[PDB]
Amino acid sequence: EESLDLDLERSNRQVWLVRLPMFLAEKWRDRNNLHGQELGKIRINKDGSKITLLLNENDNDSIPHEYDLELTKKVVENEYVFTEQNLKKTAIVGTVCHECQVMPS
Amino acid sequence: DGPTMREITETIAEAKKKVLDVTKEAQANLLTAKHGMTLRESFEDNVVRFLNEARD
Amino acid sequence: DEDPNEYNEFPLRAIPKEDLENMRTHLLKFQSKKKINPVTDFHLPVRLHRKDYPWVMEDFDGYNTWVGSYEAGNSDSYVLLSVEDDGSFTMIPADKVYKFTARNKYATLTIDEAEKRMDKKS
Amino acid sequence: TTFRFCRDCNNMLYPREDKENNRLLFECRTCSYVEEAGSPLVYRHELITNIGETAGVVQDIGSDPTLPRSDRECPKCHSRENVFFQSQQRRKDTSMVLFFVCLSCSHIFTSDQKNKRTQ
Ligand SMILES: [Zn+2]
Ligand SMILES: [Zn+2]
Repeated sequence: EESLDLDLERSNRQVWLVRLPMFLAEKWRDRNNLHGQELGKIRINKDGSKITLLLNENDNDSIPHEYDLELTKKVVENEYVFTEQNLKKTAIVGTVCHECQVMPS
Repeated sequence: DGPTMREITETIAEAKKKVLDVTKEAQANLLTAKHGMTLRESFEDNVVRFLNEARD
Repeated sequence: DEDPNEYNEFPLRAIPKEDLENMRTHLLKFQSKKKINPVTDFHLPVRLHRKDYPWVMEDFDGYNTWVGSYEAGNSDSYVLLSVEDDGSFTMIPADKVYKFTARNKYATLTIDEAEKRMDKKS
Repeated sequence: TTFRFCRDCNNMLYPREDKENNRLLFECRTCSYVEEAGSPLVYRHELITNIGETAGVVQDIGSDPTLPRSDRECPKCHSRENVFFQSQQRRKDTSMVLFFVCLSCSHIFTSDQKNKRTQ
């Protein structure tokens, strides 16, 4: 579009940044795109905020183990995500509202 | 001699305490350095001097 | 144990393989000290250009410029999680993380002259 | 001392006197920032230091086997369980005063029978 321009963060879209263990990501790659690559689900538990990640049964044969997430602060920093398409257009997609680390299990 | 060895052991024994006594005195900050010497330098001098007085 | 409680769990679409910018989702990070505010009438415009490659970010002239440099990697990696209107989450791997990386400015008509004065010092 | 930085630059602050209202400020030499001073003290030398004596007193201090123990009753919790060391300020002059760290209340007491401390 306008060349060399950046796109639209003004919309204030929020996204989460999550640190994942290398092994888990490796597993995720396995999921088929055709499937839509549903890796598993995220659980939000109350009685305090607890968030965990569990792999889909298809991913591994065993009992799915929950991976606890440690919520973290934004830190004194502003993190924004920008994307570059094949077209090489650049867009300012969203701001990182929350940070989290998925612990290995 | 058997008793000379008892007498020697008890010479070192008393010097060993005399040293602990100056150490306890130095740890309690009551030690008063000799003009032109560290509080520590002054202490080590005493320790070294007692221990030699003893060996002799 | 038994779950007397309720959990809200969302399906996670492990990263869709085919995305237009599947290839590039990047992180642009600014230090809080820089005090960059995206909601600025001034910062309405913004251009991002590769410097020939650090990225160069610039607003309209008269505004600060930032340089973006790439951070080192690790065993763990970051994914961007976005949520669809339907609760489902889609995750995308971060291609690269850049620390920006801007100007000041007040660096014109100086630098080279100051060093020279400093030399007039020794 | 304890000095501040410029919000906006993060660059350090240089003192400027406001000749008119007879007051001290802190200017930034990279931008147009100025802020009034908290204290009148700008520079402190300190030749006869005491900062270094009780350094590296991590709560894990008890986990050092190299450290010696004593049956001295604590001024706070009265516990006869404590590790001890000498002034960690690695100077020649330095006194052989001992610092005892409680294996319960974590309070630092000394053997100094000349003076009374709080560090
Ligand atoms: Zn400044
Ligand atoms: Zn105590």
